[PDB]
Amino acid sequence: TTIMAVQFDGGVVLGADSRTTTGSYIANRVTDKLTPIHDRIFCCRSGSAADTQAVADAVTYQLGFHSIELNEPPLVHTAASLFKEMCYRYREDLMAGIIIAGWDPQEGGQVYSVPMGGMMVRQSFAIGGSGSSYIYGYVDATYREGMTKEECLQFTANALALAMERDGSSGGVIRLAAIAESGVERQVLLGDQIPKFAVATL
Amino acid sequence: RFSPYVFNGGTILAIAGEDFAIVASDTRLSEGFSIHTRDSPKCYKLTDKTVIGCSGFHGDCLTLTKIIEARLKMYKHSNNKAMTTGAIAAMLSTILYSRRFFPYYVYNIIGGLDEEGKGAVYSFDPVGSYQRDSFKAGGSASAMLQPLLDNQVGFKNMQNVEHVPLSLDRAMRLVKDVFISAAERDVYTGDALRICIVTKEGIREETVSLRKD
Amino acid sequence: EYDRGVNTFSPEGRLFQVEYAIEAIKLGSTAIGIQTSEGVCLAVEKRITSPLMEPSSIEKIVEIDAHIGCAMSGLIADAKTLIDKARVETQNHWFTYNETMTVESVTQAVSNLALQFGEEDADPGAMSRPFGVALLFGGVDEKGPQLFHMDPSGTFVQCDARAIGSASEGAQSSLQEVYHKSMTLKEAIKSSLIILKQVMEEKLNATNIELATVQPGQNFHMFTKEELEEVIKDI
Amino acid sequence: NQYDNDVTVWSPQGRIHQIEYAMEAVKQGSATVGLKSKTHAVLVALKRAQSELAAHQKKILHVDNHIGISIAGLTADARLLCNFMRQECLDSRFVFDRPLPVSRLVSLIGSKTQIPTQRYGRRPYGVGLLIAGYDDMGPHIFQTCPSANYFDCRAMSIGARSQSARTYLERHMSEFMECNLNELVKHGLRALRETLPAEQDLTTKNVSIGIVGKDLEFTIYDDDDVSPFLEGLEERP
Amino acid sequence: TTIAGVVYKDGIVLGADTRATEGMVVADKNCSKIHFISPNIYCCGAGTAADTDMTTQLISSNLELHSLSTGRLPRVVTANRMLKQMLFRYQGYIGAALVLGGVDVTGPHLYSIYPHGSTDKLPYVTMGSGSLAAMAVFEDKFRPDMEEEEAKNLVSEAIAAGIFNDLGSGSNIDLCVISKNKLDFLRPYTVPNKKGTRLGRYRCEKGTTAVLTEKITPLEIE
Amino acid sequence: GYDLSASTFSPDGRVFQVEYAMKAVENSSTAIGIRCKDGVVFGVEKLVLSKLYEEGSNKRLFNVDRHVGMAVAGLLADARSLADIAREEASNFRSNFGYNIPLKHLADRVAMYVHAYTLYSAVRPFGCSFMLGSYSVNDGAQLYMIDPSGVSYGYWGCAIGKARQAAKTEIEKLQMKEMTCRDIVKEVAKIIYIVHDEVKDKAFELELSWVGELTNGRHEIVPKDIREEAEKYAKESLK
Amino acid sequence: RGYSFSLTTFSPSGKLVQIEYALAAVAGGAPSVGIKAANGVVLATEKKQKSILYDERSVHKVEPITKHIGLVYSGMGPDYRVLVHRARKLAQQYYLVYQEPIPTAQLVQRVASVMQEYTQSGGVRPFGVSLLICGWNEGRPYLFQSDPSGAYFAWKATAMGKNYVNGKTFLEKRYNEDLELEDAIHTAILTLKESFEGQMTEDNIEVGICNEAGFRRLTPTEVKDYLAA
Amino acid sequence: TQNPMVTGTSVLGVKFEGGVVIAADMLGSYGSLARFRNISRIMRVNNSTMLGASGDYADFQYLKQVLGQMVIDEELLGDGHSYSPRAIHSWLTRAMYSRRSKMNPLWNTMVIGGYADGESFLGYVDMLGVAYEAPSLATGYGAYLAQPLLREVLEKQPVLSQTEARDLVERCMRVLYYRDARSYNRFQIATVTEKGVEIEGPLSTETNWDIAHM
Amino acid sequence: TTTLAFKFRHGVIVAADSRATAGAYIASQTVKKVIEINPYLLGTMAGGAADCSFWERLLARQCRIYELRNKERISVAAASKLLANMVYQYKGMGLSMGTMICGWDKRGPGLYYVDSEGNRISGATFSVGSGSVYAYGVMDRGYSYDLEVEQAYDLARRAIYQATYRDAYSGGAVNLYHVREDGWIRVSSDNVADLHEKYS
Repeated sequence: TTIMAVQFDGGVVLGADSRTTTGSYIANRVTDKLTPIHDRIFCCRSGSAADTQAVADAVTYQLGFHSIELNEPPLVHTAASLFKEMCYRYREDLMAGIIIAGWDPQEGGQVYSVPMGGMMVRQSFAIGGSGSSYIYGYVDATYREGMTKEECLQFTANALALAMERDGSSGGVIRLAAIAESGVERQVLLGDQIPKFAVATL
Repeated sequence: RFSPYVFNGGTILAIAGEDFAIVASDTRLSEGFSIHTRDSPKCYKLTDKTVIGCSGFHGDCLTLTKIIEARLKMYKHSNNKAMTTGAIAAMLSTILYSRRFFPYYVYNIIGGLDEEGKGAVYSFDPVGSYQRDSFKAGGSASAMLQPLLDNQVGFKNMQNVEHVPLSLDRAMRLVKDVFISAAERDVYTGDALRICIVTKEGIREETVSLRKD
Repeated sequence: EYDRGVNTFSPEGRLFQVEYAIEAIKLGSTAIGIQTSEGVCLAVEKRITSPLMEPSSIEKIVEIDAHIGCAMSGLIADAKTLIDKARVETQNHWFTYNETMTVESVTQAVSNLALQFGEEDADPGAMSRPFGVALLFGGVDEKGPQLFHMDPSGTFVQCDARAIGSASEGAQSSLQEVYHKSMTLKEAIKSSLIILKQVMEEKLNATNIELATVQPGQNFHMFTKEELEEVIKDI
Repeated sequence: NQYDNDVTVWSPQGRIHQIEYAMEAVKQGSATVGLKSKTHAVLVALKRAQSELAAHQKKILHVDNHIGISIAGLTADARLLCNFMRQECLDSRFVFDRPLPVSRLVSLIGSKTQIPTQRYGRRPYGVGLLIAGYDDMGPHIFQTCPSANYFDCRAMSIGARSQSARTYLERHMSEFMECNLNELVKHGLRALRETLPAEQDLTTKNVSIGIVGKDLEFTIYDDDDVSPFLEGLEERP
Repeated sequence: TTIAGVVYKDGIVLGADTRATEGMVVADKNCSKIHFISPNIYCCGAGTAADTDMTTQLISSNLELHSLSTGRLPRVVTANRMLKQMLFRYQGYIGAALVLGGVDVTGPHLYSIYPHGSTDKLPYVTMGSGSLAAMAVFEDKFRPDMEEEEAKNLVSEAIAAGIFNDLGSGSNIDLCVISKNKLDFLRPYTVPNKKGTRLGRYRCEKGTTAVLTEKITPLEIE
Repeated sequence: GYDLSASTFSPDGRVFQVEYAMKAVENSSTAIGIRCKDGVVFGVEKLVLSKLYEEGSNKRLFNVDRHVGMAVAGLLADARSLADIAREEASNFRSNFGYNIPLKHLADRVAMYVHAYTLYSAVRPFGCSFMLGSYSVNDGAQLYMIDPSGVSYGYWGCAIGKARQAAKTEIEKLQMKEMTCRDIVKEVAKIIYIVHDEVKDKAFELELSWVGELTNGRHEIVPKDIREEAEKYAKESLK
Repeated sequence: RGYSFSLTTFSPSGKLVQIEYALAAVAGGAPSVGIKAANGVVLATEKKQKSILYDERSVHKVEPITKHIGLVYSGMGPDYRVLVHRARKLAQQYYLVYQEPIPTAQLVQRVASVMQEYTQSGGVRPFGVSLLICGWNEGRPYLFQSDPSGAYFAWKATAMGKNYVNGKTFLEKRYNEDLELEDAIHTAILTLKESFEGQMTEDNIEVGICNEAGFRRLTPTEVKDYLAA
Repeated sequence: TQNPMVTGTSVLGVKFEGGVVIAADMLGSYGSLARFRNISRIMRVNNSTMLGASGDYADFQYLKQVLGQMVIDEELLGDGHSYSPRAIHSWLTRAMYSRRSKMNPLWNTMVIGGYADGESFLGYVDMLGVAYEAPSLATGYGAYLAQPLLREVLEKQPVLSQTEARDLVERCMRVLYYRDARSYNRFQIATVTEKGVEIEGPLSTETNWDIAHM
Repeated sequence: TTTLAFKFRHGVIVAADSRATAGAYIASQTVKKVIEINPYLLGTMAGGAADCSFWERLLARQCRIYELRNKERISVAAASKLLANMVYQYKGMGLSMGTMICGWDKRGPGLYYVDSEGNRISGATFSVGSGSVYAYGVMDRGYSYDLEVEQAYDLARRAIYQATYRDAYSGGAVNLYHVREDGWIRVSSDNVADLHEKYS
């Protein structure tokens, strides 16, 4: 799988492939790996789908309870810390690589990466999954400070397309989410909508 | 995969006499083929009349000396007296055997004066079997050290020689010489040599350099 | 009465329960101990209920260890539990430290059981009342001959000579009149038996008493009938 | 009548009679005194004898090399609490390899002592302590009650007739701070003397002194070893 | 085995085979792999059959309680959540691979649940050894917003493909049709394969078998 | 006989045990807390029952966390217990959620812990009211006071103890909202000095604490220079 | 923790006073009626509300335990609600074990065992309710009554709550074993009408039947059509 | 952590006249992949203490929050007592040994440095609970590479200055960037002294690479 | 190691070598394998010296407790049963233990061989350790219940001697013991070098 997030001024953008493989077999070719933990907070799931869904639902539960208790919107650092505590307590049991993303008033758009092992780091852009390997170079090269929402969306789409082409485990369609003060606008790119990079020919 | 044990080296010696007990050790600490430090004495003072040396896994050594100091304090608080060397030894045997199925990989030596005033040396296995001896060596170079002491101190395999009782000066010179030789032909020992002698007056500590690796 | 629980303080602060236990011991049989350089002596009155009772069955003096023996007065059933723990404590001490537990340590350990009685959250199985018994631990150690009196309050204290039981007051007055540190074990035994003769309702004979002594050389030794007969004939 | 029995029962006046009754226990015990200077802290006790033949029932206990106590009240709860404190100091030295701070120790004591008084079927620890120790911040003297509230003191006395000692100490408090050890213990012994009956007088048998300092680890000077301190005492009317 | 499910315009169709195999030998020609969970929800099972049937029984119990407490019909997400939580707690040891589908107030819903606890909501799914052939049929001929009859034909064809191309699956096709209005459980919807007639009679006359001993014990009736 | 336990309503509907616990705090020396634009200030009339006791003994001001402070009345032992509860609640919050606990949530949690004790017969109600104060740049100053009953309310100014009423009057005539901590310290000192009764209470040692932007979010005791200045002003105004 | 001592104890007479007091409580409860007929069994009770503001459909006194079992109560609604919850759980445990619907007799035995458990356990009052349970098993109807004590009896017909002695006299007057379910419904409605103390209506009574089909509480329209008689 | 996932490489440390300095590269490596290139593997425990760790970074974060709460509580008491670096060293040693004895080890290897009571402290902790003090320290491949330089320098010169120690540390970090593959050019320096802990930003090693043209 | 015990008319005889080894390294040549559990019964070590010493010391405290409670000295069979039931709880957990509990009681001389495996067996001859196989031959050829005490001493010495001569992991000095109805006694602690001078 391939997941990707990037922070823009006033929000974040999330991107992920739509393929889950059991071995060399694609059980679901249209799965949604973007899970909303809350109205303005999202999660991108890599690794064991079971583990990720379980921790996602549990964190959603804990965070909704915390938010309704406080009567204030939750913080992305808080959500990521919950994920971190869970994945570190159960680091031996579950294999899960998470990248949490959302917006809050006080800190704005935030992206946190909770890889396997239960560590947590804020990142301007972060990628995960089997396919992330194949695009580390592309993101290290073409990233720019101060990108816009449209620019970050195109960046994410290009990266996920490259990873989808090269990696077998990632493919299908690209799911995108842009989170900001107003809300979340989700869009799905299929067919020609995916950026196409020409394969070499002799 | 995870190995909870590692051999941190170390060598320890203990000698007893009519009115003295000598305990000595190297100061080098080394994991693998790398030195960690050149000043880490293996010999700790438990009380006025007792010195303990520990060799092997340094973490177990640390926890053990900690536990012993704690239980000495507890004994004093309860019974209104300081522990004797044999009591320390028996308690240590129980402690070591408590974790038989996940042992302390540590070879210990107790050195002290008994209630009668004589020198005493108790030598422990890692699992808690303890035996009183007049002299004992422990650690990496115990095999190197024990034969010479059996020959000189014990007068074994020596024909028509006077079974003279050992004296302080001869004992000190002897331990210096044997640790010199063990530094010559053992890699784990060699940084320095701390000689912690216990006597009626108290404990004196002397130090002599050995050849660095 | 059930109006007040076990754990409560009088306005004076005396803790009704242990106070009641202390006055209950005054029902108990008399017992005397004396401390000397030669050794420590313990003596009691067996208080035979009827002649049919075998006197040898009554064991008011017991052996916690070779070097320690205690006498008891009051509820003997509680004393049984206390001496049980004292025994296992001495033997655990030997197991661990390869040496003899001293009298202060032993009576300190057994005294820790007292005042542990509690009803709310004490334990799955625990005492609901104080141990209504007084003890006279006596023995010899590195320090020397020693004697200790352990009340239900838990207050262990050293004492050169002490009398517990019903006639404690008069016995202690007589002991204060008699005692001197220079006294020997024979004179101490004689004085103890004389005082028991004074206080005991029945005429004193070898059957109705139990006597024991601990000296530095020997262990806990309980005087047999022949020895007791010799001593009382002397007295 | 109804309110006194239970510890979990507020009186209509806002008072728990049970803890007051427990304080009455420490108010009926062998008196003891606590004192400190810039460089030393002192504990003095009247060891109290059941009879002329009996020994005088020790009051002063080792807790650590740098801490000691002196009790007044139920000796059972006293030695229980002392075991707790010894375990606290021991686990401190085990984990951190440092002497435990006295303030943290008494905070732990206060918590442990507070848990009973709030629950049913349990009693206050009917004991009062004078805790004395030396830390990085210097000498300290702390007082405890069966009520878990504790105090930090320049000097304090508890037990029967301790008020005489308290007024003497309030009078002579100014001089104690700069006093040397012998003058300090002598002041404390005089204050203890005030508590005694006029007929009774201090002696080697009935006095126990506990001392801690910058170099001096905690030490109880017993009957034979207190004669140097009390030799200098002049007299009382 | 082979189980399949598909959503159509106003409902949901589930289909399955009936063969049950112990090793490489058939044990049941006509096993019912479709399990009642609620009047409006049904489940098809694969993998460890005991795990599937016990798990479905447990969830149907909990849903019966939940439903008759609420006074309203149970929802599909409820069953999916119960299932995935249990399966995750047991960490995949209970090998229940389930196709869960039903119609509720929000609409038709289909969930495919894997043993480790994962889940996917999908318009069509297949599970079992014949899942790949059934998926081929579906990826070919599936359309969104089909009618009941063409959906039934699609499921029958997918199950038939799993039958005639997998050893594990065979012997029959079952269909359960579910909609807001009705529920229809068609146990022998189709019989693609049947046993051929026995040409030779092997009937054994009385007395062909020896008996060493015999004991007859009558039963009192009424 | 309806007042022997907190698991028993009176016929009129009152639980008398908590009312008696409230009497307990009512017989304790006054403490006051005032919120202002830049932070919060606490002040305590710490009676010195004896000359022997050192300065800082029976301190009724606690730091339950670095960003929040506490001021209490009533039984100081129960106060210390609740301080331990507040500290561990804050620590668990930090460990789990990754940031400093909000004072509202903390007050709610300790209030539930308190209210748990008034329900059952096995335990008595806590004998202590207390005020919490903190400052966050986003939240701002916040002052909450908890009663023994478990009720928690926010206050612009709060008082607990014998002189709660008079202290509340003097606080009412203060206009805290515009004021800042540097003046509020002097004002609370004045209030403590006036409500203190020389006849009933022989002497007191003023205990003050604040938290706000000036501390950049760190509850701490007042420096002695300012404390002495405030005490001098209070004694001068007292006449 | 909770109290571990029984609150119910034998008096010198031998009577467990708390149980008879709970019986007096349910005797103060609302009328509830059940009649066993040839083809089915009916349960009925008044659903009288303090005011029009009360939403009748919000809560049902007649609750179904299974498809084929339902019960009604008189006395304390919350006690009834815990009991019905536990009964549903017990029936579903039976269903998980045996994969068949529970029999009415066994359900009654189990819930009565529960009601006994609260009688003898520590620090808990008895339940304040008496239940009527109805079911259809083995092509036979069933009607049972469980008291607060935990003692179950089987009745052809009975009444509970206020005026139960008079209502039972009425039933004994009018009950015939040959009755069909419709005439049974008529008799039950008449019995409730004896002690209703008001104008009866579709809302102020709740009715439920059990038959070969299963248990179901009649709709307001159905009870109105029956009330027409 | 039975098997580590995201690891940090060597941490250095050396004590000088009046303080201590430690250094660490800002890298977290996921199996030969420089995945996270901006992370602080150095911690500020208190004014007198700073900590640096190698190994599993998540375990280091756990220790961070635990030890932070510990020192926070010590500050809350306001009793005039603060945990010494050697006290934290002992506590950490016990924690690692306990986690080892439960066979659930924290895979980190730590370096505690501090200055208190006019005395400079520098101690090591291994995942197995091995602990010791020395004038200089190095973890990972640093033990093999850098520690020789520090030892030679310290042996010839027992006591160093702040500037000399800093130059030495930068030299060793250059060596590690050369001859260690799990290393990164960016690194932080943290120094403790009478003033307190002062952690510097990312710094460069300034390699030469003149060897290649030969 | 090697140990030896047999019953004859004038009590029980116990003999054992004094060597302790870790692998091929002789740590000690003066270890007391025989353990004086109490004045009236004693035991031996084979296998884990730590295991044997610890468990026999535990047996000793239990035996003293039994003596105090019942006012009668414990029997050998009971002691062996205590030890076996204790070690059986730790079966399969790696204990290496082998011992011979020896004493007198009302029945007579008592000898019982306990093992970590769980075996508990009485007998008139037993030998435990690496050299037991070499010991059994000499003892069996030289043993009779009608046997002088000095003859018993001699054959015990010679058995241990030959066991040491053949076995590498046994040696040092024989530590002979004699149990009599009053209590045990240590008769000799002869060194095998002196015995080699004697027997050759």
